[PDB]
Amino acid sequence: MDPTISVSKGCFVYKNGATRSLLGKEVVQQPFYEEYRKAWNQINDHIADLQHRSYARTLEQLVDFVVGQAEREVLPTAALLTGINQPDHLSQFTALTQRLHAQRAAMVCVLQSRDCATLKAAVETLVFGLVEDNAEVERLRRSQCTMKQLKSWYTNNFDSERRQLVVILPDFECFNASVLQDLILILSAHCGSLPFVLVLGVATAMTAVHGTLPYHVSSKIRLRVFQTQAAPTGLNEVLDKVLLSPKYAFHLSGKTFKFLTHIFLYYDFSIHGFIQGFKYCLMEHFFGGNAFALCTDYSKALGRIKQLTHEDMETIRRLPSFRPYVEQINDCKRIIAVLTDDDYLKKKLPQLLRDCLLHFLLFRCSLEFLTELVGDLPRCPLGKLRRELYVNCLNRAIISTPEYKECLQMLSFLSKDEFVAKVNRALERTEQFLVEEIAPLELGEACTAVLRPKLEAIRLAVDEVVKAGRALQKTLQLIETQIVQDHLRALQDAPPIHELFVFSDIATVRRNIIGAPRAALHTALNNPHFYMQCKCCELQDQSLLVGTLPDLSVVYKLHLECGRMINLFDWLQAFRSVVPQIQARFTRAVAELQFLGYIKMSKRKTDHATRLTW
Amino acid sequence: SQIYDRDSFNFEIIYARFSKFAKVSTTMQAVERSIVLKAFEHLRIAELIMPLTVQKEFEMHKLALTYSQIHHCMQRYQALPTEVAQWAQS
Amino acid sequence: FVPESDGYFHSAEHEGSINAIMEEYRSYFPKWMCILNEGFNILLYGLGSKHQLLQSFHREVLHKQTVLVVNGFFPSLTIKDMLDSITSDILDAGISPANPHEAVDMIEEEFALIPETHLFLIVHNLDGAMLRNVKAQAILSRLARIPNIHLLASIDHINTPLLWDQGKLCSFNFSWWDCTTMLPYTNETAFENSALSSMRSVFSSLTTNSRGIYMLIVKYQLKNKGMPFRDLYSSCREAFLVSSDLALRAQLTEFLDHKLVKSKREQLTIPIDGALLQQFLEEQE
Amino acid sequence: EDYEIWKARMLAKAQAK
Amino acid sequence: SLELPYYAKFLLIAAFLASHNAAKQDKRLFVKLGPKSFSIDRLLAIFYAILEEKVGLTCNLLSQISTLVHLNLLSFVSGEQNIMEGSARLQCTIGLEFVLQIGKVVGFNVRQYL
DNA sequence: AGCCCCCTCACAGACGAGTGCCCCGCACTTGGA
DNA sequence: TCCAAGTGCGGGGCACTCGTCTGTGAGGGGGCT
Repeated sequence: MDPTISVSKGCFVYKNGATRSLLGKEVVQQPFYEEYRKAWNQINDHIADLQHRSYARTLEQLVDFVVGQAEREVLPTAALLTGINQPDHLSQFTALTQRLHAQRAAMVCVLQSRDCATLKAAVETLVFGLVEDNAEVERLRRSQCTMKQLKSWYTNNFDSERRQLVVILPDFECFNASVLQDLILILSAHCGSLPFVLVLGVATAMTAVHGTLPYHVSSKIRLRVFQTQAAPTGLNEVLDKVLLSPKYAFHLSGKTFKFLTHIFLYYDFSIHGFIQGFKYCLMEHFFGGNAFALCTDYSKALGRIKQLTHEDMETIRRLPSFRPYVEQINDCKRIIAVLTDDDYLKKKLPQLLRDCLLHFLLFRCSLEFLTELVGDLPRCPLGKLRRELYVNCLNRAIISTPEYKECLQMLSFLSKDEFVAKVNRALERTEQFLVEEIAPLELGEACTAVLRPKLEAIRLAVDEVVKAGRALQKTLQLIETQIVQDHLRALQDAPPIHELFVFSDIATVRRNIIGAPRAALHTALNNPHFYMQCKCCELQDQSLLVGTLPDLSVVYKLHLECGRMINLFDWLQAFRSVVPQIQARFTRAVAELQFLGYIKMSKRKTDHATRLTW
Repeated sequence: SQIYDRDSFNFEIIYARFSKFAKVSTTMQAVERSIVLKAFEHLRIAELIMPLTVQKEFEMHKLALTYSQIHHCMQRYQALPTEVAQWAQS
Repeated sequence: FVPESDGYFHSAEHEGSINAIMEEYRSYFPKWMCILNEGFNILLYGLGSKHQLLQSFHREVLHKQTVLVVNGFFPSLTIKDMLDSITSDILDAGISPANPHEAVDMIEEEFALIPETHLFLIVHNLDGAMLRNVKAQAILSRLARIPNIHLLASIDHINTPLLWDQGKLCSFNFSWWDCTTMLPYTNETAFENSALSSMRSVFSSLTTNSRGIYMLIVKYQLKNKGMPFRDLYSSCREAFLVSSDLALRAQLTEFLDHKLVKSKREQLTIPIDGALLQQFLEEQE
Repeated sequence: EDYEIWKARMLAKAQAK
Repeated sequence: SLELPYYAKFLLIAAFLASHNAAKQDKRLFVKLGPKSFSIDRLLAIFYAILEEKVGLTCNLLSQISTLVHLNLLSFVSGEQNIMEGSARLQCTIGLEFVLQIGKVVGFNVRQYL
């Protein structure tokens, strides 16, 4: 219809100076983009460092295996028991490649399953990968990529020095069976002349390896199993060392934390998707204006306070927790001063920012103390790890919950020796957390000066229960008033401008990360009044079938009530009874409903339809 | 093949008929499914069993021997135990 | 939306509101630029036709950058055409190789050398006619992974994510937006992916001997309510309609090619009923 | 309650004192 | 010791129940000679029958179906080029002891529905 | 009173000849050097 | 006296294509407790 859409071409090029940041200077000089980029770079470097420290032990074991095979017929292979998330783990092999080019120990070729449909293509990919790895470390066509040229090249170059030939198979399950068996027989035929080491990337278990390898193929295999750590362990490591770290100013809420952990633990064991979801949360939080650039460290917070414009005051006054700051003051002159004059609030702001930072630091410290107090208990109602206690104490007031009363019941029944051991371990862990990580942080001396005399009061309570039944309730109420009531408040008991740090917008993130096409199609095919906001298409119930609806909705509500095989003529008569041109409208609506995959035409039968839903 | 008159067989049917004997054999008592599956693969690669041309344990097959060759194999085998020779004749 | 299993086992103001919907969707474009800058891609999954929305995003925003519009609803496009277009028309590096994954490796290697040359591509109907295989989605997911190539795409089918595994869904860094318009599918259904009058029109073009042969077939079909070749051959040789066997075989071959006779081994059935054939027979009296 | 209505209500309440 | 997500475990035992049962036996159980063949709508119906949680049909669930296919825990016995149209057939290729292990670590007894 | 079991017939798959098309090597070669 | 890269053209790999062939899933038809 349009001059852009044609009947011959499928692609259209708009090349403007192509040879062989999208945003300009307007967005990059704004402070919120710089603080977002800085926070995301910090968090990404931290999670990358944690992944390297997780992988380095079995990486060193693989390098020791390859070098021990080099210091030495069947070929030595090494099944690397990785998880079900293969594109989460491929960078693992990448790091191993650099280690094999650290000591000049071996030559690395990565055989992907997509480039190995046949045996001929797999052999060409292997020889081309080894030769171009040689050409990259220090062009032939793919027609002359055979094992004869590889043996001539290896006799020409590396005989004078043994350099191993490592063949990495990252996706072992996705390979063809016959191509894999012929490739293993080819690599086992050439041993003695070319030193081959084979590693694998098996995801499921070793039973798949022993099932897909026959008797004659496994007769020439000397495999050794290596096990990498699991994906929920990596989730708990990332969630306890990065997202609950006190040195970042951006805090997630309880709802978004539960939503992201639900996506991980229920749908896919991918650290990559969790990281991109947290990045989208960080982006949608920081892109709320230049006033949201204050969610950083304290000196830069004071600088951005002294940098703010006029509308930033009017967008930090729109927060729903700013009104508990206004209504709770009995003054009037201060109300006039902070509502309009745009500078009295600019002077009152840094005390509120410092109160928010102190509240989050003391929240993390009291959460560490509470999870050491609760984790040693049997049956663990409040949660074993730190993250479920984080969700349960941010989502509501924890003392009003029945699970805290169940924890108090199961905790108050305990004898004095295990009780004093638990509280001594709790004080040791809390002071260890206070001096090992809190002290090098900015504005961390004030948090230690708040918590530590209270902790010494708890220590005198521990000595008082050492020298002593009725002191136990005194110690428990002292825990409740000194740790849980003042420093473990819910999100509604927060400091008044905590929306600058806590990200609570969950609906837009939930609808822009989790994708529901079928829900939108079903909603727009039941009632278009949800979308068009028209005043003749409204429905009290979603099956009333009002005649002035859009044309696809009537056809949907007509075939929705019938059975599997839909006759077309009574369909057309029903559409003519609800509402030349009407036959063309019915033909267009049937074509639109077939294009979306809701019905289809029958092949054995003429003038009927088969519906594809249920 | 003698009972079903040259019908196609499987790994599960032959393994069930073998485990009906192995539980009372008193010399092949505790052999798993893995070693029997590897022995079935060893029969499959020497072309004493041919495919009818799905998983490997449910693919149909054909016996590529006459019965006189098996009857002579029972006579020329060295150190054949008594239970296997009793099971072969009946 | 939670579907139930039981159904499987037992088996004007509209234009003003549409323009308001389109303006409220056109308010999203700098947010889409800020999302596309940070590594994500854009996916639209609404009800109506999203051709005009992506065309408006290309016109009003990306009127200077490199843009590869891919009409995925085209019924005869290939992955070779798109990859050869990226290889030769943007990069100017000759034709791509015939194996497509080597072409994607070539595109990755030539895009690694040139930073800050951002290529956009706007796939209308990512689940189109010739994009429903797994290989095309694997190639598109390898193309969308590159930090220079940015991707906008539309989704229309209801069974689309059945062919995206976790690798293709972590490669596609999608951001699912609900651009539900109410425009009808006028461009996606006009292509090739979606009697008696033709009989009279072809019959008015035949010669008189073809008229006699077709009327003999019609008379046998209306008498016996499919005829073998020998009865038609004798009925045509009695009335001097054909000279030999190959003349009648060429007439029946032209009948099969113009879709008037159905031959099944060699019985000849006209695929119509008796009432329309009876009115067609009395039309020639 | 909207922001502008509550703002005008607090401003009229505090300007009267 | 093979770690799977929750809904991937439920999809795997629903594919086992679809392959180990006849088509005519599904109407008596869910209304409230190897493995048989089934289509994806049968798998989704059995999953939503045995789930008793009633979650929505998002992208991640059908992505879990596709990555169970690509993990060689399911297969494509036929079709496999019209997967979106619905004429593609699946086939579950696991045993009984892994199904019972998954049902023990979840809490869903598979010995009732057989 | 809806349900239980065979029939069968055009899709599904294979397959097999077989034939045309497109990439690719490769000498030509030529105006230039 | 030669020569660097376009280039013109043959040849082989591959992909469609027409015909054959056979299982077969579900719509259809005949009996049922």
